[PDB]
Amino acid sequence: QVPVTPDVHYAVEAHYRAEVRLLQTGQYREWLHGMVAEDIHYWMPIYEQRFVRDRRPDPTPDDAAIYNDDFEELKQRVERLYSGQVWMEDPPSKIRYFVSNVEAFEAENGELDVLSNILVYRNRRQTEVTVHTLGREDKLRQDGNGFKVFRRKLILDARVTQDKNLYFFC
Amino acid sequence: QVPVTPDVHYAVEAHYRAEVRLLQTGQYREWLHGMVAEDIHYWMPIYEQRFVRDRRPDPTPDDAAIYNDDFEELKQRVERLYSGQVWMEDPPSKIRYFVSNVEAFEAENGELDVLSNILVYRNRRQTEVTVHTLGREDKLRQDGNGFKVFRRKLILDARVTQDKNLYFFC
Amino acid sequence: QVPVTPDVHYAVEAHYRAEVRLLQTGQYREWLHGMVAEDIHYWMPIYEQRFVRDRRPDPTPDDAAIYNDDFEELKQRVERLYSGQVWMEDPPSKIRYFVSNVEAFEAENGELDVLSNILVYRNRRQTEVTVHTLGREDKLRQDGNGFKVFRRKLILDARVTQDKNLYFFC
Amino acid sequence: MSGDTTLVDTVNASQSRQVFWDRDVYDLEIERIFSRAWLMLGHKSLLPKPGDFITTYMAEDKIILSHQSDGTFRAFINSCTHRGNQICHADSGNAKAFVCNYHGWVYGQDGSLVDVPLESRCYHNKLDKQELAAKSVRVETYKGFIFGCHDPEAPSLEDYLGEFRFYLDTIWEGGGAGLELLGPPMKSLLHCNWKVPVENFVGDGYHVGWTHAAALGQIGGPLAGLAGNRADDLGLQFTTRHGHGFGVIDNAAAAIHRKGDGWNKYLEDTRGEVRRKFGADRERLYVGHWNGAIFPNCSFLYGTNTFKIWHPRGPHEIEVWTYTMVPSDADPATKSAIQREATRTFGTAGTLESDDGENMSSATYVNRGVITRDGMMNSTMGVGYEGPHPVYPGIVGISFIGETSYRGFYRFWKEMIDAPDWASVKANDDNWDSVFTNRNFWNEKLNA
Amino acid sequence: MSGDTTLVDTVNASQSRQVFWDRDVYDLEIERIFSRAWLMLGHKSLLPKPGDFITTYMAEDKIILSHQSDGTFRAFINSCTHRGNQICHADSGNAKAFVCNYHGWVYGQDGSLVDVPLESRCYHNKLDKQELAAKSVRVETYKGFIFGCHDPEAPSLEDYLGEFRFYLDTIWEGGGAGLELLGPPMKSLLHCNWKVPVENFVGDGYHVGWTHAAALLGLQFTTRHGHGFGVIDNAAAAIHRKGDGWNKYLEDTRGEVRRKFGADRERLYVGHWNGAIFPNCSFLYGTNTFKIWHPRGPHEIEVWTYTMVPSDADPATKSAIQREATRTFGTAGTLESDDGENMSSATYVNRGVITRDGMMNSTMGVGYEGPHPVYPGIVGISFIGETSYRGFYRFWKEMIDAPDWASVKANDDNWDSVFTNRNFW
Amino acid sequence: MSGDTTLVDTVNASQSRQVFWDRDVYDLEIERIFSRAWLMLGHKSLLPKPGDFITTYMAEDKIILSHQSDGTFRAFINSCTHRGNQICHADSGNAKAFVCNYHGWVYGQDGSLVDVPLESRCYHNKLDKQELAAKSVRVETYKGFIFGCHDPEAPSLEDYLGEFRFYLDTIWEGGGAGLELLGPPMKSLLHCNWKVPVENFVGDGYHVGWTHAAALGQGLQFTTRHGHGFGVIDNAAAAIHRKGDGWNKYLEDTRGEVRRKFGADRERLYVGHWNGAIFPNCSFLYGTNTFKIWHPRGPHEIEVWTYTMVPSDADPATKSAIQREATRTFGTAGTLESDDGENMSSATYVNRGVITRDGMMNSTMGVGYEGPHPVYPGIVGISFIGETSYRGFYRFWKEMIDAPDWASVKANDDNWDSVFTNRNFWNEKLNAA
Ligand code: FES
Ligand code: FES
Ligand code: FES
Ligand SMILES: [Fe+3]
Ligand SMILES: [Fe+3]
Ligand SMILES: [Fe+3]
Repeated sequence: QVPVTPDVHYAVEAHYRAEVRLLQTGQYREWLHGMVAEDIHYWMPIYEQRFVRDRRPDPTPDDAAIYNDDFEELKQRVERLYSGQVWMEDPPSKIRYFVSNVEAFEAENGELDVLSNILVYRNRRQTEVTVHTLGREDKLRQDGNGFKVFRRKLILDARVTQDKNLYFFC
Repeated sequence: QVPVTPDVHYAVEAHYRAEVRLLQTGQYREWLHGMVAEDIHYWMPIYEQRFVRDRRPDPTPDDAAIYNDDFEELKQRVERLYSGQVWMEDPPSKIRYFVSNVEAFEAENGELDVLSNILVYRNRRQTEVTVHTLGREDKLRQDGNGFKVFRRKLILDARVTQDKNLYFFC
Repeated sequence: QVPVTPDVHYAVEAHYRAEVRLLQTGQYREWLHGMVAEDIHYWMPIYEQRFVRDRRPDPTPDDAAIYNDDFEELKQRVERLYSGQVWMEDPPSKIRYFVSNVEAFEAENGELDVLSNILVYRNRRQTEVTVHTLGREDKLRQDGNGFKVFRRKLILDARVTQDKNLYFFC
Repeated sequence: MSGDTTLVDTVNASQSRQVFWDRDVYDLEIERIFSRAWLMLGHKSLLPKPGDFITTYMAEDKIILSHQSDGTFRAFINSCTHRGNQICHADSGNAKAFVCNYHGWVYGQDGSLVDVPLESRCYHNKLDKQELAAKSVRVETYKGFIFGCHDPEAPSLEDYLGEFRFYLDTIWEGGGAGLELLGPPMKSLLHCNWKVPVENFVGDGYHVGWTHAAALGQIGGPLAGLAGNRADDLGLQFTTRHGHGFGVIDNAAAAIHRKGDGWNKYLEDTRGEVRRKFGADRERLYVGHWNGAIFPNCSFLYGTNTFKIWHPRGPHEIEVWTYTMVPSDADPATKSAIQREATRTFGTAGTLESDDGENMSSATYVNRGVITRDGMMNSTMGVGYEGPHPVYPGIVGISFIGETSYRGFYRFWKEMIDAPDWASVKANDDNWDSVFTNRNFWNEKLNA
Repeated sequence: MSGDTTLVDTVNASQSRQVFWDRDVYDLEIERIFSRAWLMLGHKSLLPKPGDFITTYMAEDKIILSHQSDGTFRAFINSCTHRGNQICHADSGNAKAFVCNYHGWVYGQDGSLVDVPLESRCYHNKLDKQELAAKSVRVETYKGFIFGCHDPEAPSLEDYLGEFRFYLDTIWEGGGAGLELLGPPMKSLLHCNWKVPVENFVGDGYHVGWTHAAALLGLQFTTRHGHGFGVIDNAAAAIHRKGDGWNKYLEDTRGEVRRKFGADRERLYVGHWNGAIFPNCSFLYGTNTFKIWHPRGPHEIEVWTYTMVPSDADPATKSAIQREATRTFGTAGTLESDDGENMSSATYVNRGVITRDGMMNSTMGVGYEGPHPVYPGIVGISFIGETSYRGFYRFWKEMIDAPDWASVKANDDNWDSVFTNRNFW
Repeated sequence: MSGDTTLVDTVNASQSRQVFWDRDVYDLEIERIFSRAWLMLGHKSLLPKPGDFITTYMAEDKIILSHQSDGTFRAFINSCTHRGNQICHADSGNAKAFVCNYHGWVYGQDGSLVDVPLESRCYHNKLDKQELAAKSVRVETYKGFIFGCHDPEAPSLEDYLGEFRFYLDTIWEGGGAGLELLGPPMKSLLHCNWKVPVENFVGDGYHVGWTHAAALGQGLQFTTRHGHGFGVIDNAAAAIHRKGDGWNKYLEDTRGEVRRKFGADRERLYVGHWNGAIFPNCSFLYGTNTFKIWHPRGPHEIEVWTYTMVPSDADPATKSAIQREATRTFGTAGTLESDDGENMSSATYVNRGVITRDGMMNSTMGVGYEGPHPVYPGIVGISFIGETSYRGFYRFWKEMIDAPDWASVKANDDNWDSVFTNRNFWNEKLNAA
């Protein structure tokens, strides 16, 4: 695939930084409506530990996944956070994302295929801290002013999740 | 607010990289005199865990903070490290900063408001390792082909600090 | 030393992102032959905890190091992973690299001296997770169009490694 | 260790905070529960063909579970009898043999030692492989679900389920080809005692309207009536001799399924056969939403169709595995749809399950303080509003909201903890429910 | 486990390394010190209006501390009596009720179980709420400072402070409206035994000149209930800088202290104190940091750091004292950051059994101390010495040896006998 | 436990899983092995000049090891006798004194408390410093290697090595100026019981062809009265060096002298590849030349320090080459070492489950194909691949665990090898043959 120009690469990183800011500040409605396309597939597959010899195909959207959502399903996930009855988020927790290795490639009709590494640090209550690392494989389309994501696949590094939940967006 | 142009963004990131290098190499005097404005307010407020229904204002510079310094006070913090009587720093420790999500915006009089995420990895002695994540909110002004910070607000992610101290600059 | 132009900096960071992608996806052959020069010195010195008063020089390539390799020795290290008898890698582990603070400088003869911070997150089996932070000091040369590393020095932050091994490339 | 522990009070329906905290209690549990009871390993569906296998836990022990050539299932301890190295690191696969990669000892599908490198040359054919099998575990199956047990003195799996089979037949056999499990499982660690989530699923209808107020709001439907725990009987609670229990919300099986219609169609299409095979009183259950557990540590929601096993990791931690239940004869899109809906609500990023994590962990870690820990936990809700029922076996509590199933769970916990062996448990088979003193409860209820 | 432990040698003045390390000893401290004594909770200034509350610790137990409608203060264990869920996760606020968010049981400001969802329809009004209050904790206050105690047989707070009140009245009541606390507190974890920081603040003037070489004429005191401090004369700043509100405050009020408490207490009012209230509250008077060291087992603590300020000081003066106290003794303190390794290292060396087999010395200035004609308790000459260590460990050992408060009180009249130089003063 | 533990079956040749897992077992090893045996501290070459020191561990205890003015070596507990602070935080360096940075107490190169700040003003010269020295550790050396011991009733270091000296002499004294250690050491944590890597090095030729299969695709066994053992692959010392060259040559130029000094049957071993261990927790490969000490951190973790062995009279380029090759194969990123990590950790942690833990581990390979040898002292097993050295390791492990003091161990000096019942094994073999 053809790497994007440095100017488009700039634009994609700036998009991802804005996305991170919205999500770190609980602006989830602004993120969903402004940065996620109505035809989104938001997907976090379950990968099992298989021997190299195992010839089975990798997970598809038809198979087990932690997230496997369209727009309305993401909206429900987002809207639940605006209830004042999410006890675990009162007082609120903290999240901080470190996005690196953004590589963007030209697709058709001005769409882009984009890869990134993500490191997620989560803090809550008094001494709770959890950390996650993932890869992210996005398809983006331009939404002057900006981008919207319409395919997002999230690849977790840990087989057993060391956190009470994975209830955060990437 | 208006994001800076790609060229100014580059310049800000380069400045932050150089800042990190100085701080990682014990060039604290160089950092302070080269990169910090004399009108600096360097501030790391204490944020308590409050219910959302709590209508009290966020901390001000009049309130509790782990750092709440002007230039002379920072200078004293720096000069302590040059005393040769810093036993915890003999042998010296290691520190490594991962800065990401640099977002710079146009303020007035050609100043910049700049947001960034920081992950700080500290190592000392044989097996000691501590990790901190913070939001940084700066105001920078130009300085003869670089910048100087004149307001620095550091927002720690953890309510209870899991380290012997927070004696490092950001 | 003189910092590279913004356009050269972009090129060096693009190179590093591609290198990370090869190393994350098990393309070790592709990395070695496409991104490492035949005259490589790949070096990870062992640093001891020494008093400030200590006058001994820092380690040289003649002294202890975890890695102290030329091209052929790296190739051996790479080729071992293709043997199909690395039991620890069946099923395979995960690795993800967070590279930041890339600063490149004009050297002699069109070569580049490049500094960077690396955070390496490793996961394997069910619940194993290990993390390393290092400084990296490279000499790169043009390999039109792209780069090859001909000197690579890796500076580990921790005196006692909290991992079963250091068997990953940087 | 007294023979009549005060850790659980079955007269006043309360349990000591020590049960969520104390290490000595936990070690006794490992000995008198986890090393004695039948534990959930999975389902034939997870290893459906000869040679298929999965790795799983039984409490803190790793096992390999393998579909034999003859079509039977066997399990053994996942540790080499040479120097003890874990034999198999894959989650699943197909294998005729399992190789220890330290020195290359080879185990067959039943844990027998079949080959050692250099047996002739270096062992001088003097090693007798017959005595060196990896430790076997008893495996029995019920409607395709596979359980394991370490105690040769345990009753059969079918007798251990006992009168709970009345209920499980309703759903696991059902009106079609029966339920099965779909993996791969989610796995996560949670800083809680294993009993906090188990008691939550076995018996805790009360929390749903409070804890899951926000999620119920987004979902709508029948279950939203529960939100806020406000003065608006819904259903029933059940408990049995070996601690198994559940609560049921009438007519609500598919209530969380937003999209969701293949599963509801499946129920409507098969309920007539449940009435034929199992009666109208079990048809009622077939279309209801259950939260249940199979003692000690398997929990499930029937309807929502999440299925969990809570593996202890010491008194203050667990590792929970989450599968989906689906009808084996449901169409591919219905199976995938059930899986999406169960995972969105009760997976690791569950819209309901995410609310539960602090409830579980907090109720555990509060007891780090000695003053906090010196106290009892209450499970008296609805005591006396339950008893033996003329149609439903076991003990039945009126209403969906109550603590009948907590009472039955902890009554059996105490019985196991006090019993030096299975014989001692069996000795009290007839009187297990004497602590449920309202014997006339249902005679009055059903003719009022 | 005897009524005469060899872990502390009071003859002699040394202590076994095991007191910093052994789990069994820790568990005994929890029983015989933390479950027995009055522990520092905070100050009225932290919850000054009806309904205001804070969450805090008493050793390893979490409590809610609440300003009642009638101006009294009550505390209760922060754990629901249904399935044990922590009730309140806010650091502070104002609340007429505390709701457990697992099933929604509602606790009053005194921990009474006031309401339960569906009490009528679902519990059938058979739940006896009177029996299910969150466990109360006895609360007493002294000069606005709020203490808590678990033992119904303990002396009053004022008797537990006892003769230390002579010293506390000087600074806590003082010459104006008295001292109060300013939060929110810093909180951090430190891998040390709780006694290392405490012995450091109670009695350790010796390290100051070595440990705190950068940045840059007294007595020591100990009492019956372990409370102690060292004072450096004329130094109640001396990190605040001459003309500021704090300085002006001491000058405008020391006349009152001389009138109210005499000239011998005017001397201490303008001195710099490093002190401890037994077991685990420490403070610097002058610098005005105030710390409570919550144990987290034998090898870790969580320390909470507040500022002491006069209640009638103007806002700028309160803020200024806060900024100087935090810059020197906060989590990034220019002095406090130097002490971290001293604390942790004196703890973790004891990981090895050979190392752990030994005694630690606190003999400095033995015999240069005794009872005093003006100052109550035991008073050691000079600021640098280990008088306060000796009084601290003596009472540590008495408490560990005694099965109950009665057996402590039995030895009231003979407490200072280990200070043999009776005519030193 | 008792005086005759069932944790090890010497008959039978099996050990209870509990020995990799149980805390009570570990604590008793701390009392009766680590607090009683001679433990490897390093080599004179690591601190070659007066005032030179290193910091190191004896099991969980931190020590300072100092080259004294008089050219002898002392060691002492790296903890201050005021409030217990660790005194020295440097890996290595030169010092005429060790200052505790809490209050400033000053310690001599032998651990004596030589000075305290304000001794006169504040202490009123009433402090008895001679009573306050940092706790000394017995130090003895053998062929430049430095050992420490906590037990005053313990035998001499050379008695402790005893008959294993016959073999160590071959390599440590050798045909040149002898071997020494090259640092700084690599250090890492590994989540295993300390006995898994020790038994692997002492006796495990068997795993090499399986575990280290990837890397490879590129003799005899000995045990002794005090647990020490090794396996040897004839004519193989450099086999795992990628380059020749300096080492290969060093052997040839020095072998003749080994033959003269030590005999042709020690020369056979001088040119063999050894995997060996010095009881309890020092291991090494002769040939490859890695040198490891496995410091326990409780029953389920170690910290391993890895040095390089080099001829002390080799030239800088040869020492460098051996270091590179020894590190590339057995360092923290070792092309062979990296393969062993899961073997070690897994064998320990499977025993977290009580059902798994209830079992014995088998070390019977070659039982009976071993016994007293004509030439070679101790017990000798035929072939490089077998488990003779495991058997001798665990026999002495059991002997130490049963014994309440060194006297009780010395009581059994003449009886130690009874368990190897094939007394006439080697005669029969050599007469055949
Ligand atoms: S441990 Fe399994 S073959 Fe040796
Ligand atoms: S645990 Fe508090 S209301 Fe149930
Ligand atoms: S602890 Fe070493 S001098 Fe005080
Ligand atoms: Fe729930
Ligand atoms: Fe200090
Ligand atoms: Fe090996």
